[PDB]
Amino acid sequence: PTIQQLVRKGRESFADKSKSPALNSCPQRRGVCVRVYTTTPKPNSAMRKVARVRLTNSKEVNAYIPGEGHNLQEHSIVLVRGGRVKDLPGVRYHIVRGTLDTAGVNGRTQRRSKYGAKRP
Amino acid sequence: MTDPIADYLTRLRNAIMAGHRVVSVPASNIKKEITKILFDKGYILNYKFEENDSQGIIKVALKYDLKVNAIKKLKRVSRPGLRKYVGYRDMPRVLNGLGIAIVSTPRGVMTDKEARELKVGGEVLCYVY
Amino acid sequence: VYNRVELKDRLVAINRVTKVTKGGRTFTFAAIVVVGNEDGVIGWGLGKAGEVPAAIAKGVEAAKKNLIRVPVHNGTIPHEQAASYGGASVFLKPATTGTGVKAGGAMRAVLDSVGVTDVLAKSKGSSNPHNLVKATIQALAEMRSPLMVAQNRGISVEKV
RNA sequence: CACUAGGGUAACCGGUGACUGGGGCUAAGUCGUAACAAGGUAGCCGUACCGGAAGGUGCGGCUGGAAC
RNA sequence: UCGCGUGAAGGAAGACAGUCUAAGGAUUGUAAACUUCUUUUAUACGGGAAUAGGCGAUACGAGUAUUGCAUUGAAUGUACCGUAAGAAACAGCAUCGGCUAACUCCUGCCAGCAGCGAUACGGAGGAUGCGAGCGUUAUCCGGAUUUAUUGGGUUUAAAGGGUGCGUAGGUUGUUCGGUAAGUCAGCGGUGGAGCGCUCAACGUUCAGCCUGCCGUUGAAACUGCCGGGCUUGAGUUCAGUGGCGGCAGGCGGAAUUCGUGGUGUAGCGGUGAAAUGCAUAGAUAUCACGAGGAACUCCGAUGCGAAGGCAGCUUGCCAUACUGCGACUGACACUGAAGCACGAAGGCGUGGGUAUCAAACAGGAUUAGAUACCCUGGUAGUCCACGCAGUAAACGAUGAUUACUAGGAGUUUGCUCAAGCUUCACAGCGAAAGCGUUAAGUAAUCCACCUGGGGAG
RNA sequence: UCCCAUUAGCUUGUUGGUGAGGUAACGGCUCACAAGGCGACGAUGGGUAGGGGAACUGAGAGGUUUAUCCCCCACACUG
Ligand SMILES: [K+]
Ligand SMILES: [K+]
Ligand SMILES: [K+]
Ligand SMILES: [K+]
Ligand SMILES: [Mg+2]
Ligand SMILES: [Mg+2]
Repeated sequence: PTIQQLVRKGRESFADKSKSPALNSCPQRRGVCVRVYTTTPKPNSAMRKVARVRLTNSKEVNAYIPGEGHNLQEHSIVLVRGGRVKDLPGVRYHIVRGTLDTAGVNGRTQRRSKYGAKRP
Repeated sequence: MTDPIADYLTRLRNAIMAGHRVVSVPASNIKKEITKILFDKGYILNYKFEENDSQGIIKVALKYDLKVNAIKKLKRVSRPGLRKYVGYRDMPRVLNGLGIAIVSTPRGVMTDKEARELKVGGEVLCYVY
Repeated sequence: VYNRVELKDRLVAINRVTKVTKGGRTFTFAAIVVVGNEDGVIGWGLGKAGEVPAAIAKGVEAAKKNLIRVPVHNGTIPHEQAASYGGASVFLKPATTGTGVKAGGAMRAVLDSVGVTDVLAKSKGSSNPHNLVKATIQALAEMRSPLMVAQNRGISVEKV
């Protein structure tokens, strides 16, 4: 545009959206397991364990449960962090293992800190 | 016309691109000063002023090597839509000192070298190299 | 561009270039090579052979055949220069003596093959290797030495 | 004089509601074949009328169309 | 965040793990054998942070002695025995990237991406980073030029308003003087080298920017303002040359529709083939008379208009264009957010008219079906006047103005020249197709618009 | 010295004059003629922020944010 056009109007800059809006600019939130169910991936064909959780920030979302073997159930207090799964539409949050009701993965000897397992 | 100095630079550039030997311009005082600066700085072969019934004509014979012109780029800086003013302490260097910038100053019209020598600033008309 | 017809070889990139035929897919092998002696002479070529070594050898031969002379002084450039070729644009500026080459990739390969030590280089177009190396060599070719500028203009004490 | 308290009408910001309609994604179960080749009636734009559905037809325009 | 330690020098290829019955990796790694203590422990000495009655005498300031005064606190530090003794995790090793064997699973799983579901999943052995930390999540910057003044674009990727007139605003040919608002200059005011931490983070001092604001002196090239000039831009006049430019009034022939009458009788019409339909209470065809509506063959591909658009003949009233003058005035110019005007077809309201064609609707065919394509009918509409409405592939998918830059082939008008009209084609531009004096080339002024796809105009 | 025109008119001590009172002090600060003033250089109305140096971060253009520190402002359950 011309210099006078820029003087009259100016330039407008948008705002980048946050990839985890339900956290409300927090690292982790606390919730209760409203529902525990299983979903199918959008060329994978697995059975991924998910929980619908109502967070304390007045919001309900879906959180994936990483690892093999979950002791969670309905109406369980869990810690929810960011991070999405590529081959699953919907879910965009993870459940921290080893915190609150969620227990660490049993029989883990590698990648222990990502699944909350102590040194054996 | 909107910018006669830009028109003069454009005429020179088009003649250089077309590979002509001479170029004619409707005369003006600041353009007479600019072509005098160019001739004494060694970018054109020679010039001539013809004062006719109109405002006058400037005829410029350009400088070619034994077929590359002596001028490579002309860039108008201070346009009517955005005027550029600078001092001697912040004057620019064109092509890292191998090119010139025509500057209008209260002491007259000269290049950036003479302007920095005389410690004066003004309008930056064009970059020439 | 002055043609100016031992230089080491640098492989910029290779490509898995395919073809579609009724029988199936036939695959070639392309490679961009730059030859230079770190002195002011740099050439570039494109080998298009079946095997990788054969493609590299053909590119080396083509780059040796097509050479130009780039005016340089010490390990820097006489002035700043911008040049665009295709969807790629390059900008080169002189820098301080203790700075080195500040760019990576095809730009770094071309500037190493030409031997320039201190340079500030920035790419403002695309990351295509062909157009990138061609734009960089065009920028180097459009570069004028102070002696060349003085010869074109007249006197050699113009900078004073 | 005004801090409140009281009635009433007017705004704005908000919840909920018998019932009633879009959109996105995942499944794809059903029904046809509208477009991509002259896609088997060249295609598209506007407008009007009419159909389970993609759509059809009338009038004007375009080639981002064949073929002559 | 910074610093230190978890030991230092020699010791051949133990036992136990892996991968191949031996060989290779762990591996000089362990085990003993020789020294050192930073640091931990037990003891002693233990700083620094603490500095603040006479004797001039101006009779009081002020300068000189003495006195106690440490929460931190066994705290720095110094010294003494007897000992390697008390002290290493976490991540990832298929590409981007540094780092590979074997067993599982063949869903369980993993992922930042190419994706694998394994030199990608889980374990075991080795490897590679970093290291008292290592990873995961959340937030903010740069690469991003992904808002582009520096520093992007709009033919076909997103992006030129349907077209003009015009208000505010932005820009301003040439020249002679004034002024000093912008601009420039001067003078004032104001706001790396050491030293100490045992080293370092960190403390601290001086050289060094103040380049932001204000005051006060000067300069006049350029922009602005004021006062005059010039004619090249712009406009007015005159002459010549136009034209499917607008509005309005008249005049026409061909075809075709209906009504009424001559001739005449076995079909006509339609289709790929048929049928629905008209027709012996008298068709098609053919000859007349009477009443009407709509469209303008040949010329006819070119010209005009701001765009939408404009084509039978003629007249009237308007507008407008192009070329020139030795006629005039003197920069009176360009663009233009708001606003206003015009604006194809279809559509709406009131009054006329109503021949052809024809949405909707009705019947006949083809198909598995045919809510279509084909055929026969057929009402709005199509026509006129006035008024609404304001849309289009309203397209050159390309805004207006000004100046400049190569050649070929045609064409119209004004006379070899200048306007216009379209396709090949230098330089240049472009991602390419391509554009190329009617630019999408080189430049300047203003306006409009774009910032991933759906949702969604 | 922030956004919104899917915020276009606002104000009636509001603008000015005379006089008086009041104040540490000028003044519609208050009290007894003319009528004005302010707005497309954004009045008015609505939403959201305490403001700077710092700090972080970009070659630069700059930008982000006031965690410790310093300067100014506002407040002390609500009037
Ligand atoms: K079809
Ligand atoms: K069709
Ligand atoms: K049209
Ligand atoms: K062409
Ligand atoms: Mg487009
Ligand atoms: Mg247009």
